[PDB]
Amino acid sequence: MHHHHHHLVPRGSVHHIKRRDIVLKWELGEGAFGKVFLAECHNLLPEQDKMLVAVKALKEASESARQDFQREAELLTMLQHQHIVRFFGVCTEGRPLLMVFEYMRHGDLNRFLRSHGPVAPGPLGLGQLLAVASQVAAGMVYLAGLHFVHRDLATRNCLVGQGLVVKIGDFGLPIRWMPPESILYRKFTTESDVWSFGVVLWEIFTYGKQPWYQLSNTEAIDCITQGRELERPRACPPEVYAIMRGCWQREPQQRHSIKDVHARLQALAQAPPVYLD
Ligand SMILES: CC(C)n1cc(C(=O)c2cncc(NC(=O)Cc3ccc(Cl)cc3)c2)c2c(N)ncnc21
Repeated sequence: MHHHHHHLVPRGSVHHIKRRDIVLKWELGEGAFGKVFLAECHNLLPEQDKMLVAVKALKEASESARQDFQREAELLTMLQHQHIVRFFGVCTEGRPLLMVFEYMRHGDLNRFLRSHGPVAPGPLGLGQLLAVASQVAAGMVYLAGLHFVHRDLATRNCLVGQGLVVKIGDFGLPIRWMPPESILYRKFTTESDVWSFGVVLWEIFTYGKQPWYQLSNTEAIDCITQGRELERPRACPPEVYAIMRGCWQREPQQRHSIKDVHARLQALAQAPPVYLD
């Protein structure tokens, strides 16, 4: 499960939160082992009595999943960046086991894009789409620097918070986002993450449409293995499509580096290009 992160050896122990300091409110979602709740957390930060957090409750007992829980918590404790979901610690007193994250009020980025298509409501402008893209790229520059391979970068795995701050997480194969070497050989690297970033850029510029939406799962696997490229979105300026194409080079060693992709997006976000579909 976390075997691919073995080279990452944690420095310190995970933060422990007392069960009575977590007050569950309501479910935010489920899927992967298992439910996610909005909660209030007491005594976490010294200046604030209580604050909102998202709490993931582990389903299994198990005791193989308990070892996977401790390993995951030690790895998440290492991830400290403005654009990576903030992990606050665990609650291991009794059952279920809990993981606690900073709450991101606007929820997942895929749903956010779909709801703000063609917080201030309405369609997101070019400047805003570039700001979202730049933030996800910043998080990916941080992960590459740590030699952390994400393996499932997609807008459904990003969160939106107050002031449109975007952070990367992993909420639980994502074939449509994968390059040919990941589909065929299960090779997951910094370079397959940059390819998925190019697909995330395509999702952002299509307001959250599924990649290869015109194709079945089988047809999409075949089209990616054959080397067909995703079409340029209508809302995408030429400068941004060039970034996507750089991420999608068939040869992994020819793909643009995430540092350069992020620097290009920063430049465009601080501009933006004069483009109208
Ligand atoms: C969309 C809804 C349901 N939602 C999920 C929230 C979570 O934060 C969350 C839920 N379950 C598991 C995790 N675990 C990770 O993200 C692990 C991880 C972190 C970083 C990297 Cl690089 C890789 C892997 C986190 C959340 C939230 N915080 N606020 C609002 N909605 C949330």
